[PDB]
Amino acid sequence: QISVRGLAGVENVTELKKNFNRHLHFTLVKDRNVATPRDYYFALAHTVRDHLVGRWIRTQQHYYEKDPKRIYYLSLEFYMGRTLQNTMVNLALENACDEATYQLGLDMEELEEIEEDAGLGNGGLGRLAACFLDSMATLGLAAYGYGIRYEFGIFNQKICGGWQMEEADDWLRYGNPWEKARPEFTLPVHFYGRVEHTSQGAKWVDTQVVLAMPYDTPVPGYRNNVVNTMRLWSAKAPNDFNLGYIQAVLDRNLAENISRVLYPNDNFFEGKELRLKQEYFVVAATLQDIIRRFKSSTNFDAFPDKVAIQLNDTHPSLAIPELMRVLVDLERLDWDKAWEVTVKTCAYTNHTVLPEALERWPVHLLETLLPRHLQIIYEINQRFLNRVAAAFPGDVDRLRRMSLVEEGAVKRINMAHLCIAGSHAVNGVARIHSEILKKTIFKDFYELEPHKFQNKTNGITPRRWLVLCNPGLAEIIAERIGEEYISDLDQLRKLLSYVDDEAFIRDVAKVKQENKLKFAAYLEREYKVHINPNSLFDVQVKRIHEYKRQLLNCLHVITLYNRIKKEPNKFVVPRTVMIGGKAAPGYHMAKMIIKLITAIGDVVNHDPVVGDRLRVIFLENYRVSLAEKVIPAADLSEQISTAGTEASGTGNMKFMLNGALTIGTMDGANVEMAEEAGEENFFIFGMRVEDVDRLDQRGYNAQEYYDRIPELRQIIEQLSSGFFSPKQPDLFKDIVNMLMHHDRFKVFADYEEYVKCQERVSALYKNPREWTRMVIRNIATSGKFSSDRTIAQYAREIWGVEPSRQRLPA
Amino acid sequence: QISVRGLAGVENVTELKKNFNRHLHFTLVKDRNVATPRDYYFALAHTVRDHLVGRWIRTQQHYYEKDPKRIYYLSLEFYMGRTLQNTMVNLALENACDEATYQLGLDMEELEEIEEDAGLGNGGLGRLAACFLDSMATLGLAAYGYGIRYEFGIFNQKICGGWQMEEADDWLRYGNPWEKARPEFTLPVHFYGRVEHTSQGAKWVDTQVVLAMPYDTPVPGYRNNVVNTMRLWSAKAPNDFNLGYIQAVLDRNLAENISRVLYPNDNFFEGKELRLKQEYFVVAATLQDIIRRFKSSTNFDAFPDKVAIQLNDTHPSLAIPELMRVLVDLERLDWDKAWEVTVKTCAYTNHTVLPEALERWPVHLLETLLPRHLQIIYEINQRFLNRVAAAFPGDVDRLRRMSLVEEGAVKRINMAHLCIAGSHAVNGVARIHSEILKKTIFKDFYELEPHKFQNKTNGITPRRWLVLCNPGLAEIIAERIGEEYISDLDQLRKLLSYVDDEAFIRDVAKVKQENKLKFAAYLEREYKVHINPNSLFDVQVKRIHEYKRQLLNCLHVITLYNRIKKEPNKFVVPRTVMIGGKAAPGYHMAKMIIKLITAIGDVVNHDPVVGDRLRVIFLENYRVSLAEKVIPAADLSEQISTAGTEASGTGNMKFMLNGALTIGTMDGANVEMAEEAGEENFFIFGMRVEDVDRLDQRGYNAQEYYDRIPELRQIIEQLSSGFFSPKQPDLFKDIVNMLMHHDRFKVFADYEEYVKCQERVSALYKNPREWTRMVIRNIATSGKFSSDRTIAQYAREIWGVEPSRQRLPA
Ligand SMILES: OC[C@H]1O[C@@H](NC(=S)N/N=C/c2cccc(Br)c2)[C@H](O)[C@@H](O)[C@@H]1O
Ligand SMILES: OC[C@H]1O[C@@H](NC(=S)N/N=C/c2cccc(Br)c2)[C@H](O)[C@@H](O)[C@@H]1O
Ligand SMILES: OC[C@H]1O[C@@H](NC(=S)N/N=C/c2cccc(Br)c2)[C@H](O)[C@@H](O)[C@@H]1O
Ligand SMILES: OC[C@H]1O[C@@H](NC(=S)N/N=C/c2cccc(Br)c2)[C@H](O)[C@@H](O)[C@@H]1O
Repeated sequence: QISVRGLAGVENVTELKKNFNRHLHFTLVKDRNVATPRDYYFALAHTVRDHLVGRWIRTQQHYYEKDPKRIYYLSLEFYMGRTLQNTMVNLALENACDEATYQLGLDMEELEEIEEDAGLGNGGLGRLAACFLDSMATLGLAAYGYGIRYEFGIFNQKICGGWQMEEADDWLRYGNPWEKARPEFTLPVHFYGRVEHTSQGAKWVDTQVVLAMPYDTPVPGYRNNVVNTMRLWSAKAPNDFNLGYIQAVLDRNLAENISRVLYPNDNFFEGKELRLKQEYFVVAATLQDIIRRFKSSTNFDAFPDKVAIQLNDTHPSLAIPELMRVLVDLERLDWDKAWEVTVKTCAYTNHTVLPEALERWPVHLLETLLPRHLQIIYEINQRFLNRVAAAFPGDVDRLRRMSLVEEGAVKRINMAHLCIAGSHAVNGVARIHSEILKKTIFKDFYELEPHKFQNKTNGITPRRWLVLCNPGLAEIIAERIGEEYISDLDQLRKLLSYVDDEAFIRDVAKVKQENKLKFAAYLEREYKVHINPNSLFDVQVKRIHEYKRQLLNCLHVITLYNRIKKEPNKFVVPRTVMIGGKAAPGYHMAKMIIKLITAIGDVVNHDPVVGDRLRVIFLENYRVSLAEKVIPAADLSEQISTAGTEASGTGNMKFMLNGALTIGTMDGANVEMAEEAGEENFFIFGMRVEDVDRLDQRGYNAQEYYDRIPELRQIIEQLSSGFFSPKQPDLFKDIVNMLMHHDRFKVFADYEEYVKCQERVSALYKNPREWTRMVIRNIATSGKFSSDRTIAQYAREIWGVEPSRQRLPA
Repeated sequence: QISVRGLAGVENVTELKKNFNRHLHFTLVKDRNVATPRDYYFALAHTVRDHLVGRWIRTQQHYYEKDPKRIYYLSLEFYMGRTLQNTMVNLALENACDEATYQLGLDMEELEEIEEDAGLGNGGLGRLAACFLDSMATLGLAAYGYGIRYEFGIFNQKICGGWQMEEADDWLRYGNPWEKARPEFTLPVHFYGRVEHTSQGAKWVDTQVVLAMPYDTPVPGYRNNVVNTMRLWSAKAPNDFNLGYIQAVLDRNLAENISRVLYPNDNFFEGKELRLKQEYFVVAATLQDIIRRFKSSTNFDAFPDKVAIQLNDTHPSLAIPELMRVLVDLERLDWDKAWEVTVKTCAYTNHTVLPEALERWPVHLLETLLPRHLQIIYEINQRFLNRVAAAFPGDVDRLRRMSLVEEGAVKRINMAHLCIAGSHAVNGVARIHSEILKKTIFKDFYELEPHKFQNKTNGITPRRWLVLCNPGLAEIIAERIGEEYISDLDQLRKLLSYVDDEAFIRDVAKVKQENKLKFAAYLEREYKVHINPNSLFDVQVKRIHEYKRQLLNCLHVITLYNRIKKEPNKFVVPRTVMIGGKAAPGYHMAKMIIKLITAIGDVVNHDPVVGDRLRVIFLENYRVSLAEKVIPAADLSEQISTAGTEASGTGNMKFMLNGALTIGTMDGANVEMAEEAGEENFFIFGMRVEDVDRLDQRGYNAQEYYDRIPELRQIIEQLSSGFFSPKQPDLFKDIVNMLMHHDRFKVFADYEEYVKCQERVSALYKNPREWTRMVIRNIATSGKFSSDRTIAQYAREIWGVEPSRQRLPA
């Protein structure tokens, strides 16, 4: 059908058809009379993955032969989504499989909807890891993703009576064709026990053993025949475990609970023992695998030349004392040499500045669970603090501020301080975020070691986030500038010379309209909801948090509603306002916000006077597969975090690439996006970081805004009186209370300027040609935000390796 | 190499080789440089199972077309063992695969040793189910085995310091190639709740739901292209289960524990709730599957013409009230019609007379777990007791004796009484066992309904138990009489005309010697134990129980030892005495017996005066795969249960078929074996059932034997004084106490006659030619004990179906 999806040759289609039927028969044990769509999906999945094996075996063979420096990306989250379409794309098989399935009498898109998301992450941090793996393979890097194979990923969100309900994400129910169990590489991990001191150093004894069983998943590069590995560990009890008899067998569950479920808290910290076990489990198993592979290349001086370990936030921070443990206790290196090796091997990426999101483990937990690691941490702290003392003599408060050990009610280890001490590089994820680290939360560490601190602005993969999810847009671009931009996104700049091209303008606008039509149909079919596809699609999708200010969006929505009821026969640009995202199960306020959104929809969507001019939809169960649908259909991207709170954002980049305009604050990567497109092509509003600081010194008084803005006053009184909750009049008292008295994120302070800026959006949308030309200027400048650029920067400035766009032989 | 293993054609070997390499590459993701023997086994397993698919799909297709009466064999145990070699045999692929693997540079026998036993049973009852499935497929019956997919089967037995240790049998660790998950046929099973009465009958409400997920395993007939199904249910939690959040996900384990582990008690009863849940789980899921299949053929009158349900002991006895429940409550049939349907559908096989092995469930358990089923049981009891009252007016004690409800300390349901009431046929498993049922434990029921009571003498499959495990013997037989006996074992009679054939005698004796050489080498290699292959192989293998009298064997061993120390320079026929079997984890006495055996070995095997004339070996971890090795190597089969206690035995039949002679009592199937071979060709000793009865009336006094047999006295005093336990002098006080004062099984009463009869064994073994001629007379008469005969009798006399040896098209 379309060019970018590859060739549909005669021998290929024929071969795919026969292998499809082979798998349906031999692998699935079905015939065409009993098979359901699910069987058909599986036959296809097996037919496609067969094409990976040769490339996978020789890629791994190649790294053994050439022995390059290895990159290990350690994360507790890999938010992969679906794998079938992504594999076809990177292997140039999409059109061939479309044809083969068509000829078999099947619709391939229908089959793709059957695959479950691999939802092994929460949000931005997890999806970043997924985009990164794709870019690392596309760039020919010898990279491995290491993590945990959670039996249950992020929960499926059901909305019941306007309230979020959680249900288990049993994603392995039907089996996962995209994994290969490797029980032969099972490794032991130790917990509890005690430390014995002898003539020849410390020994960790009387431990409980849990087994780590690896599952390998292939990561194909873009049309370069490179297939990298993501290795996920699963927890297994050893066979003498607890070994009245029945109970001993049943208690095996305890050990295997380590890998059972993903913790659904993002940007918040909970000191639970099970979570600490997960963190150590992944670190301990991964490091033995690393060392094993290194020895199969005595001399650990060369270790940092052959190994890089990237820590995705502080979650795998135990890698630092664990590497020390192995080097000191098991390999018998002296402390100083072990430490030199550790520091040069490790690097740390920070993903937030929110205080409550920082990991500070109680000392008594580490004491019981990991007694040797606590000892090593104390020793690291001592030697680090002596360095501080020597650089800043007499500065006693600096010493307590920089200590890895935090004194107080309970003693805690600050895992972020550990990471900075034990890494040769520390980076933030957007320029403003990286500067904030140097100036505020890690100021003391920056003064001690300025050379460690870097920026690596986030990116998204243009394969999943353009080619895969928006084929129409990828095709009209390809027609004009060719296909090379897919793995070199800077080439999109060449589209600037098409901003006055009338055919292109018409094509860009047509692609959007078709995406909107397709999505409006999806909503009617799978969710029985009616929307006007002519309206402006105003979308905010991301995890529910107070700092992301879904509430500010709510206030705007209520303003438009109130203005309509005021002047019903006045003209307004119609909108479909879509908000989606999951709330963390214990986050009460976030759950109330979801309830508010649905409650506004109940009033707005059934007011006859409004008509189809305003619609408020809550998008249930937001996740990667839903993002791939809603993002290409959006006109307006809401990126309205309070300045200084969103480290980067990546959602923002997805919308930019897919032809939506952005309303947002000067926060995280928004700053760099506006800088790339030109501020005139962006809807910037609200306080900058400096304005926020000024307001804090002075003291934020919400009352002041309530007193001076009558439209804001009206909204508050409607919330309070029960306008949006007639049966439960005081349902939203908590939200009003928080807004009026306890608002950390200054919702009222940006209200006026936000509503105003939203009027300017409406104004531009009235002029289709001028809307579309600004869109073209956004897409054309989105090249910087490809994760290929990000990864090339990591490679050169942190890991010390050269990316390569060269093909491996097929 | 040998004829019975099929043809090794040029196109077959070539095709097998290429499919092997395809699987190693595409399925296992390996090349020949990284593959281990385990990978090679898996490539082979996949290559072989590919040959089943076509036959499996068309067999099942055929039953849908022709719609024959369906047989459902319900068991909580299926002791399958290994599957690779059995599949090759039934598909005539053995020689072809041997050649293909040889040419690939691999030894197939080495690869076969890699497969784990499917140990989903305890002993005789579980192995009977496995032999039965094989015979049902070989005989063209539309039969299904239904059971539970235990995650952990029977434990692996380790011997430590002479003591049994148990470890988890993690048989699914590397994955099972012989199963196909069928998550699309998942069914709900209900527990707990309460009964509501309405205008339109009772309703079972407020239940907890557990999901049952089926796994299908293929059961290939012998060279007839028939492939039947064994469907095993796995327990899964529903997705809203318990749905703080983390714990709700972790508590899913509770539901899934239902299918976690096989209960390791045989011939003993433990009233544990988890065991009751297993029994209902398999029954409830199986019956919905049965009814579903029946409706896909309103009119339940035809139900018994299209369905037979065989209950393997009382473990799936809940099928009776469950069928009633569905018919009465859900389909709205009247009680009397529902009951008529139930009775004509069900049949019950009894496997023991030991009182402590009978299932008697406390009423309060059924009350809480299955409230509706208790109600139905009471109603069944009432209507049954009215029938008894009417047939035997005024006989009030008969009424309490026959009641399904047992009064006392706790009220119990006698599940055996339930089975007899709700089945059209009740059968024992050997002629003497079936007579004992009619005369003693079920006498009252036999008087009420004599027509229900039948015999079905047990059998063993000659495929696994001759062709597979003893190819050498199968070949020398085939040379003389052809191959047709494999599926018609009565043909072995033709061997009688070869009893004076000098070539045959030499061949029979040679096969045995090679089996003994092979096994003696196995012991040295895998267990570092040295034995003389020239000695008589005296073997007792079976689960450890007091009724099986491993202790009597022990006493004989000690007698031989003491006689040697008495007259060291006298000649005695050398023996290797091998005893093996697992003890139930909570059975203290059985564990002491194992300890005794090893303790005798410690003394005997290191006495220089004994030399290699006497050796006592405990065979660790006895199981199906070990049986396939030790049985063809045995000269003497020990079948020495106290008369009236072993319902049938099947081990006995295995030894008969493979060229060992039998020392045993007139118990279970021994009676019929001796009858077939002629009593002169059997070593019969000891009390018959009648003698046991006489002794009980009189009162068994062990002291009397101790007083009058000096050799017995010596043994007891050695046990007591600490001769066999120097460091722990009183270690065996319990055993001596039990023998002297509390022996239910009258070990002393058979001692004299046993020792005497053992002298006669030694005498015959001194004459190789005459030993071998008697052996030939045993093998030649073992035809009756094929499970093909047993199953044909079930088919005609219970199920009402005709067996067929006709081939399905290939
Ligand atoms: O879903 C069924 C099962 O599939 C198995 N895969 C097996 S046998 N071969 N894969 C081969 C293969 C080939 C290419 C790519 C990948 Br990616 C895997 C996995 O080991 C199981 O964990 C899984 O449950
Ligand atoms: O860099 C990628 C993205 O990372 C996100 N960080 C996230 S999801 N941290 N989660 C932290 C977290 C997760 C689980 C538990 C705990 Br305790 C903290 C940032 O908020 C985005 O601005 C950024 O674009
Ligand atoms: O061991 C790996 C996995 O294999 C799978 N088998 C699959 S995908 N095809 N089988 C096809 C097939 C064909 C012929 C016979 C049989 Br018998 C199965 C099972 O569903 C899993 O439970 C198991 O863990
Ligand atoms: O018919 C086959 C064989 O069956 C055996 N019965 C067995 S294993 N019953 N197990 C009963 C049992 C099992 C588990 C729990 C409980 Br509570 C009882 C007989 O003992 C043999 O004589 C006979 O040859």
